[PDB]
Order: sequence, then C-alpha cells, then structure tokens
Amino acid sequence: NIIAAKAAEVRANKVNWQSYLQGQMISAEDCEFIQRFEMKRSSEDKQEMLQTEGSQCAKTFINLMTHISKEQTVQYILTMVDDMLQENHQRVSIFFDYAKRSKSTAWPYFLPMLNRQDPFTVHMAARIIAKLAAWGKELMEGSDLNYYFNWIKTQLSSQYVQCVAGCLQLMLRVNEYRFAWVEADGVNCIMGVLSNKCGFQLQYQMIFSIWLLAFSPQMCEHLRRYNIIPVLSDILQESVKEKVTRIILAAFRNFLEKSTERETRQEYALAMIQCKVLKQLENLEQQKYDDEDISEDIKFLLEKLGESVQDLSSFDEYSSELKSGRLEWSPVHKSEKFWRENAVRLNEKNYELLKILTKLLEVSDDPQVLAVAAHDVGEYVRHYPRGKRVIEQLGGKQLVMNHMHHEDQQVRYNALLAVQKLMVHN
Amino acid sequence: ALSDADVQKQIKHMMAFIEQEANEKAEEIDAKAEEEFNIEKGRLVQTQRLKIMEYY
Amino acid sequence: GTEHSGSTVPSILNRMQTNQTPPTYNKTNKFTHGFQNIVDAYGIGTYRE
Amino acid sequence: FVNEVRRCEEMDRKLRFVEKEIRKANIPIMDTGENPEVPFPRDMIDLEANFEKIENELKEINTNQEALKRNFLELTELKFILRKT
Repeated sequence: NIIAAKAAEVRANKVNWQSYLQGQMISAEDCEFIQRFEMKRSSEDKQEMLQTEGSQCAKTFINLMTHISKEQTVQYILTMVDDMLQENHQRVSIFFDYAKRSKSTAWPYFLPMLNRQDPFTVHMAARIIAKLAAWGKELMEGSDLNYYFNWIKTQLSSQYVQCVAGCLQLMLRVNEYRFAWVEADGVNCIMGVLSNKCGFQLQYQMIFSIWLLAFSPQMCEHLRRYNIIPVLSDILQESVKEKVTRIILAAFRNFLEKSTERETRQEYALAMIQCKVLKQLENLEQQKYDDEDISEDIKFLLEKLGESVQDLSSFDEYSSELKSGRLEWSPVHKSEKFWRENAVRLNEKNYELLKILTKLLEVSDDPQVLAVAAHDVGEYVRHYPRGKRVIEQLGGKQLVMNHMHHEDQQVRYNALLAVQKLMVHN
Repeated sequence: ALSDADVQKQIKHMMAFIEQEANEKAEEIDAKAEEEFNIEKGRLVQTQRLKIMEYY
Repeated sequence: GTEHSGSTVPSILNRMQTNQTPPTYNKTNKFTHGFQNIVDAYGIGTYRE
Repeated sequence: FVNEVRRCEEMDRKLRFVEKEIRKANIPIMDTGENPEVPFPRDMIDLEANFEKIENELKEINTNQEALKRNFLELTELKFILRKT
C-alpha cells in the first residue's frame, strides 16, 4: 500500500508551475502545455492534445524530468507528470504523443535513470517502460530493459516490488519479447523467486506471470526441463486463495490445450505420479462457484485426466519396465481393470514374466521394487488358481516366505498379503 | 474515531477487494482476447497463404 | 485468529440495538451450580430479573 | 456446507469401526491429556483419509484371518484322518 499511499499523498500537492509558467527558478516556456488540458475529463482536451504535435508533450517534459531532480522539488514535478502518464486511459492510447524527430522520447533516456529504487523514480521509469503491450510502439532493444537492475535488486529486500512486478506482468503479453526474455536465464530467476517464501499476493503475481508465459507451446516444450508442474501443484496444496487456484488450473489447462508434441508430453503421467492432483480435484469439485470458468475447467480437467490415466493404463510399457527391473510405484499396477481383463498377458511364453520376476526378487534387495513385484504377483494369482498351482510348483512361495522376515516391515506386510492371497483355498 | 474509523476501514478493504478481484478478471478477459486474436490471425494466414501459393 | 491466519482481516465489529429480548445468563462456580440448577428447574425468568 | 458434515459423518463411522475393533481387542486406552491441541489447517482431511485406508486394510486383515482359521479347521481334520489306518 506504500505506492498508493504516496500517490494519494502527492495528488493533493499543487505545484507552482504558474509561478514560472515561462518564468523564474523552474525553466521558462513549458507551462503552455500544462495550462491546456487541465480538465482531464474533457473530450475536447483529450482530442486536441494532437494540436500539441508532441512538440512540448514528452519532448521537453522529457529532460524536464531531469531538469528538476530534488527529493522535494522533483518528487512533486515527478508525480505531476507521471500521474498523467499513468492515467492514460485513452489520452495517448496508441502512442498519439509521437515525437518522431527524436527517439529519446520513445526509449533511450533512462540509462542514468533506474537509480534510487524507492522515491517513485524507478516506479515512473517502470511505468514508461510499461508502454508496449497496449501501446503502439515496438521496443528498440529488449536487452536494454531485460538486463537492468530495476527488477533484479527489487527481487530481494515490498509494495514497490509488487508494483514493479505488476508493471512486468502487464507488459508480458505478446510473445515477441517474452521469447527474448525466456532465452535469458529469467526462467531460473522466476523459479527461484517462486521457491522463495513471500506474501500470497506476490505468489499470485508469480504464478500469474507463469500463466502468461504458458501461452507459447514451443517454448513450454523447451522449458519442460524444469519441475514447474510439481512445484505449482505443491504450492496449490500449500495454499487456497481462490484466485490462485483458478490461475493454476488455467495454467494446467493451457499446457494441456497447447500440447506441442505427445512424445514430449511425458508429464501426462507425472501429473499424477509426482502428486495426485486428481485427489485435490476430488475435493475442489464439491465446492461450487459462480464463475463459469472454474466449473467448466474442473469438469474438462476431470475428463482429460480420466483419459490420461486410462491411456497410461497399458501393458506394453508395463512389461517393458517389469523386464528391465525398474519397478517404480506406477498407479497402473493397482488398476483393477488390468487384472480383470488383461491379466492373462502376464502369462507369456513359459510364464516368462512370472519367472523373471521371481528371479529379480531373488536378485534385487531394494524394498520398493520387491514390494511392487510381490503385489503384482499377488494380484495376478488372486484370480487364476491354475497359475497358483504353477507358482507353487515353481517354488516362489519359499522365496516369499524368506522375504517375509525382512528388515523392512513394509516388505514383510506386503509379503504377508501375497502369501495370504496364496492361502486362498490352500 | 473507533466505530466510524472501523466503517471507513471496512469501506477501504471492500474497495481493495473489488479492485484486485475484477482487475485480475479484466486482465483474464484480455488474455483470452489475445489467444482469440492469435487464433483468428492464424486461420486468416492459412486462408490467404493458400491463394498466394497457387498464384506464385 | 487473524494473526494466526494473516490476510489483512480487521475482524470489524459493530454494535446495534433492537427489540429482541437478550437471553439470560448467570456465571456460576463449583459451589453454586447446584443451586443455579435447582432454581432454573422451574424455568428462567425475564431479562435483568 | 452439508458436504463437510457428511464427510465428518463418514469420518465418525470409520472411527466407530476402529473403536469397536479395539474394544473387541480389549486394548487399554492411554488418554495422556492434551485437550487444548486443536489445529486449523485444511490438509488433515488427507491424513484422515490415509488413516481410513489403514482402517480398510484392518478390515481386510480381519476378513482374511477368519478365512485362515477356517482353512486350519479342515487342515486339522485332514491330519486326524491321516493318523488312522
């Protein structure tokens, strides 16, 4: 609230620009524009600003902003100019104040500027930097803004930081420069500031910038390498602030609807493995809201996540990983439909899968892969009492009895479950 | 004051709430409008690029 | 409560008057509860009685 | 807001299930104290879902050991039939 408080504080202060309209101390000419268009609610004034032709508007006011430069003198002049530059609802709109003769009005004047990031100076600089997205003027050099400390030193220190980030998120709209910033290490900085703990408003701004960046399919594909989806689902679990849940849901929706390449969408299975976001949706569906976006997106995500888990439920990659011996806890293992209809696929040539899992159980000592294999074998033998006789003939029951007494009581418990499924009719 | 000051505080917080909420809503509508913009522009580029390629 | 879950909640409270009768109440202790129970066994009377 | 109360009733049913189970087991209750311990997250719903999963696998262990004893009831019979000539 610091910046709004300052703005309200110095809104009421009326400077004596008339004492030097074209007079003493402060210059002597640039009050011919100020005296015009004092009525900001006037259609005539906002349409006759073009009569200025830019000659004074943002041509001499530019470098007047540096003419005055006192913590009292230029704080009042600063706001009396930049509050008009800030309101700007339709007064300039698409760069009406043009100033074609000199480029410094458009951009290169702020190199000495970007100093004292506290008395609103960096704030005016950021606001005039915020003249690209909804304003018709193409930035001359992206690196003249992306690599300056106006945001870097404000990352760590807070309403001034919030306002800076607000200008940044207002500007991050069109991909032609968001790409330029993504090529930089800015993604790492966004991730680090995200991991940093701070106010929930700032966290919202960060996820909001992430949502804006989610527009780009190919650059999302490039930035797949970072673990943004689970860090975002984690902060979703850690915080419920309504708008934050909506924006995170919209970001996941953006990923799912862009989907550059199904091959590069390995995160489809991660979205449940890393944390079951469906379990959160199971509760969030019960809470209804007036916003059609929330309901439509949660329904659409429920359907798509159903498709994702159903497609993930398969035997080909399953048997591939079971052969390779890397048994992670995939949710397909517990999928009942696999053992209701697809159970006979485990019966390969000479029960190759079952025998090699017996061999891998004998070989590996890792409790979690042992548990996974034992549970799969138990759920398979649960339905085929003929394969139960085959397994008993093989002698894997003795292997499970040996693994029952074990350092990991979880493996012991799972081994008891498996031996019990064998104790069915036996 | 205390009661009147509390009333003023309540009014200020309500104004802040509407401000933040519907400001974010407005930008959400504008972002949907940007997606909108790019989709329609892409369809247009396809339709025109067709005839361009035959003529050339 | 607000500093337990801080989100800029002033928890404002206003006083207003009306005609609805407030409900009676009388603080007791370990050696007047029996008598309060016996007296309220025959109902509880009007306000400020 | 009735959904929260319905979920609480489900929670109560599961807690009664474990309560009657531990009363059949006759395990003395501790009750150390700690009456003022109420927390205020929203995440404990997941934890109590996990404990209801613990109660579900408990129901499994009961419905399973009953089968085990039934199997033994005929195992001993087979042993007795074997003892004779």
